[PDB]
Amino acid sequence: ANPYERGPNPTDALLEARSGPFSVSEENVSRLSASGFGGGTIYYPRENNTYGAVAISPGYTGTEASIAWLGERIASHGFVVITIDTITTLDQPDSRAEQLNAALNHMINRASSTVRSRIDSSRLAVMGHSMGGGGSLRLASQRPDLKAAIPLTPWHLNKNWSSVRVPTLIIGADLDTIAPVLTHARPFYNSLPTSISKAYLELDGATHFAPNIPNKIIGKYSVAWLKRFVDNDTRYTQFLCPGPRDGLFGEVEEYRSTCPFLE
Repeated sequence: ANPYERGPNPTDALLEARSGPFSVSEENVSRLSASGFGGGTIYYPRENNTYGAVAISPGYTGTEASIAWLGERIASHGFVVITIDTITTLDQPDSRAEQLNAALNHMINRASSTVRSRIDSSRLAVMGHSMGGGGSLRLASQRPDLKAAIPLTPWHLNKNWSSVRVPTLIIGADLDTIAPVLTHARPFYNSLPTSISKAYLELDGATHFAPNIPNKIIGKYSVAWLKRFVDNDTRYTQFLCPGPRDGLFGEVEEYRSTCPFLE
């Protein structure tokens, strides 16, 4: 038995629903209380248990409102999730990496006892939009103990992520003009090692802002990746391997992976 399995055996409907099977509560993190980031919102399952924890960063000029839906959706599948504001809206990716790390340490050490009692501090993940996604790659390269990273339409001047040893799903947007996939997402994916669990999902008919509103594909595969790697939950491998169908008449523009993933 894997002790980290939470919730029912998954279906496409379970992952495409607007909410997961867990009811969620929220805790505000004031900018005054936040050490090393700008505050945020913690979403957590009401059901008392331990869960993996996830920190999510917005991008340049972005606020926590740009990523709130995804914190709430992921928490509803059995995770403790913090959506942050950064110290300033103009912070660069490597500053965002430090703020992600600070947000993980906040959830583990400084949130309410209601939140801290629901966290398995050994099972952590990071995500982010745009510069936030660049920050996710940077922190993942520094912290091989993270269980997953999910950069969403990532932006970073560093193209070489050969040092990353964390299971990483990069989601790109085909029509992205801010972080074009030819110069950001695809080079990032191609530089990740062939020896890690990794995937690249390029959305069809998507701008750079696709992650900022509820999106069935982003929510399905984000949750499947977190389940597979944060919870070691091999019930979710079915969604990732061989993964969504791509090209002409597909669900996505492109999907690449290193399937099969080691257990």
